[PDB]
Amino acid sequence: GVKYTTLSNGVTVATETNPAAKTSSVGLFFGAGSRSEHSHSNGISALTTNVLASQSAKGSLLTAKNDREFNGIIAQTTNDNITEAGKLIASIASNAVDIVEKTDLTKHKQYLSAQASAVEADPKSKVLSHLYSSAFQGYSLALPTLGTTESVENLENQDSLRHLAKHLVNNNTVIAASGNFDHDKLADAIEANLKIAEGVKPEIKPASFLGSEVRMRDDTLPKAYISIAVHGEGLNSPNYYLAKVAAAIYGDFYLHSTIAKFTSPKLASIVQEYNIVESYNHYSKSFSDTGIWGYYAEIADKFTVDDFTHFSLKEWNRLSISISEAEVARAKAQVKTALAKELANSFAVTSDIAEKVLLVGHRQSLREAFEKIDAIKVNDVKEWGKSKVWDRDIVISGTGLIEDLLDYNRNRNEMAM
Amino acid sequence: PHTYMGWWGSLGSPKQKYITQYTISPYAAKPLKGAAYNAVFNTFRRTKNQFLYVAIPFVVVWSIWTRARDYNEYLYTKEGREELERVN
Repeated sequence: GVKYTTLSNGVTVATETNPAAKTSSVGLFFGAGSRSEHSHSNGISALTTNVLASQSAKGSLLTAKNDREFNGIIAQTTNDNITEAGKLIASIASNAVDIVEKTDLTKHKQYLSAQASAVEADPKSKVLSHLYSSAFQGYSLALPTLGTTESVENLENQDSLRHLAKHLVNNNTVIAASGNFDHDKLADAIEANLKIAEGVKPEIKPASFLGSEVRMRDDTLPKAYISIAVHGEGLNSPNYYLAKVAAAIYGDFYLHSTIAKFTSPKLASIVQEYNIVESYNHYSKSFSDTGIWGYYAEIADKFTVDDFTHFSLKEWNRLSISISEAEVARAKAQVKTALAKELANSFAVTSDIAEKVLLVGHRQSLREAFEKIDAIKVNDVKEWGKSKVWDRDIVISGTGLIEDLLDYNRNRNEMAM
Repeated sequence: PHTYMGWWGSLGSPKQKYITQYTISPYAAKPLKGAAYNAVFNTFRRTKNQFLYVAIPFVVVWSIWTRARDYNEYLYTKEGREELERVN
């Protein structure tokens, strides 16, 4: 029941209503993440959402969804209480400016700054967060999704109120839902309670990929954390699933897992000849129009970072040459399962349906995605590999024990032979 | 092997956690950004800074050499013949 409803105003209510859903959630999203911020006001999108999500809930679970592109509040409740959750967020949104005007941001700013620092403490999130920025340095997409401590500390109610009035508008806002409930009852409940100001959809600020390396050599950490990625296909790109399939070819790995010695990806067998890497993760992060395709890796040995990058990048070369049908068949199946896994929780699908409805304007159910992935031949992957991987610029990030990570030229040269 | 230089994993450098490095893929950068300005302004700056240390010793040595060469030439010309006999 993916059906959509457009209110008297231009707000679209998209609901993935489905029986046998364990719990139901509703969330109002407006397409203004760190993408639509600038360094002086960075993190305002997260701060304003946290304030709204901090409002008292009538037994519902208000949580804030913060992302590079989109941002909104999500309420999760039992299927019988969904209508109350819907009326709740409309009350939160209609009173958004009034709530923010009187709200004291000091406590929320501490929470947001604490979040951002905690992101920096975790090496993976730091590496990924730096990676995304280094690729898009100079554009708004480089801004951290939750902002930075110094940027947040300068935020004031005026900054957010300007932000909400710019972005929290009918054309730039969507309502998402999922669970076992009647779509019409939710839509009627929202219409009778949601009152928001009209406005034009803010133009999405452009961003362009720039191959670069950002090194945060941190010799006190026990392991070396690195990520290397290229300009992968983003949303609304015909290769969006193809990029995911390519990533699943190399898949994941964790040296201390029972599956390590028996996992399919070629790179997994290669790295164990010397226990080169403890864990690595191939991913295809996709934004509204830009995506980053690559891997994240944690190396627990100072002397094997260069060995890993050499072998991992050498394996990337096989995308354009000698890629096996078995791998593509494996990657197609693995992505399909991973795609379906993401959409299990009603909360997860509510976030997903909001993302697509905002950033691409239409959504594909698992039926369509499976029909697309199933049609991916080996050749299509190889053409994609040559287009997006072979001799294409890489962006490199790394924080711990980076001393062995050879400089950019060495790694980049491995991308072609 | 307490070599004061090790391999890449441990080059013997001390802990340097709080420093960050930044570079752009050469596939994205200019090769000749500073070539024109550098070859003139920067080269002249280096030459001017290092000049005195080359000039002063060179002036001293070349002055001594010129004095010696001129004296020898005078000796081997006719007007110096007698002194060539006197010195030898």
